[PDB]
Amino acid sequence: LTTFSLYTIIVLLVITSLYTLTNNNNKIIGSRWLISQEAIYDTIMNMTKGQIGGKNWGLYFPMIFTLFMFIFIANLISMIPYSFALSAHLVFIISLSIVI
Amino acid sequence: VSTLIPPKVVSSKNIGSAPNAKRIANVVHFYKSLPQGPAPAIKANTRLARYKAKYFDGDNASGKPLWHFALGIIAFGYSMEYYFH
Repeated sequence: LTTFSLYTIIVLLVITSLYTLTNNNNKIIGSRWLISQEAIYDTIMNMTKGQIGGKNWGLYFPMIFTLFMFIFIANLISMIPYSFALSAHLVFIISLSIVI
Repeated sequence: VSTLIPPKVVSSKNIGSAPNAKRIANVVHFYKSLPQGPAPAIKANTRLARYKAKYFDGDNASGKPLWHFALGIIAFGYSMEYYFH
């Protein structure tokens, strides 16, 4: 179909695996891979508690988290020597920035 | 003489002691939990949960599932190069 459409699917499939095949058993200790997604959670918790630091810091934390993870994953896609980023379609990134 | 003394009536010790709250908590909290807990996800049955079992276990921090998952994407665009050209 459309390469851009295909790459939106790949991103979704990567992100699901980070809380399924990384979040293994829902341990109260936390899986070795899942320690990363604890750290991301906490360093952005403490960052937007720093930056905005209201009672609405956590209220705008999901948006600030999916803007993190989107860019974090799409520069794994950009490391693939034949798969080309969604972010490399600049029109999506710039449009998103103006919208926000 | 006086036979009035602390021991005869005691009922302050049987509620006033602090570990009672913890005691009655942990008879409810524990009586049926597993004595360990089970291992990080390894099979959900789909014929790729077996792939997870060898490489992408929670206990594995080894780079193998990453390599495998990466290599899939390399195969896609490389063939598509030959599909467009």
